[PDB]
Amino acid sequence: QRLFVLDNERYDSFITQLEAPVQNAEGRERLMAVKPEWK
Amino acid sequence: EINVTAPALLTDEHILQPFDCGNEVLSNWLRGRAMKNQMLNASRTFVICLEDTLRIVGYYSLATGSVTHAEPNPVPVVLLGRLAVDVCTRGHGFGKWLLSDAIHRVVNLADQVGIKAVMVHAIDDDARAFYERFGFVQSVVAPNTLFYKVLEHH
Repeated sequence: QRLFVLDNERYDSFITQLEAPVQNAEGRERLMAVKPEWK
Repeated sequence: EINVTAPALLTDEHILQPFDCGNEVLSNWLRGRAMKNQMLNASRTFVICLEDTLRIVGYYSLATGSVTHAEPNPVPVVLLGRLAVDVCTRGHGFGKWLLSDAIHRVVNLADQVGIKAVMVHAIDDDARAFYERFGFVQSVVAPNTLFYKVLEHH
């Protein structure tokens, strides 16, 4: 699946939760810390 | 130890047979529906190999997407469609290495074109737990669909 078509109310809930400030900041720090050693 | 090379787009000389991740679905996609989607130009598959070899040991995929209502307006996103790692690399933790590369990739992407989040569908909860340990958040699109919002670079 590549095109999520949503009813009006799911769309506003998705929109608000997307214009909301970022969440799960804790993991993002963890991910942003994973410095890989590629060769 | 296992030493791996930097994630790079799938070619046709890449060694795809010895790859064994544990889910036959995700090893089959690499064998079958990887090269095909790329010549079609839908998703792009990035693979890592064993050092000085071409034997694939892990991979991920990337396609764009959108979110709209039923009659800004389409919300521009990027789907992380597949993330898997061979069973002969375990505690080496090459999954987090691939998700780093992918996210960084999409962030550079977003400095070329407008991209508002990355999406992913968690197979099992272990996918979800991996993806929630690294920033993803439960969305409203689907109960297994998690999103990682994208902020502009610099």
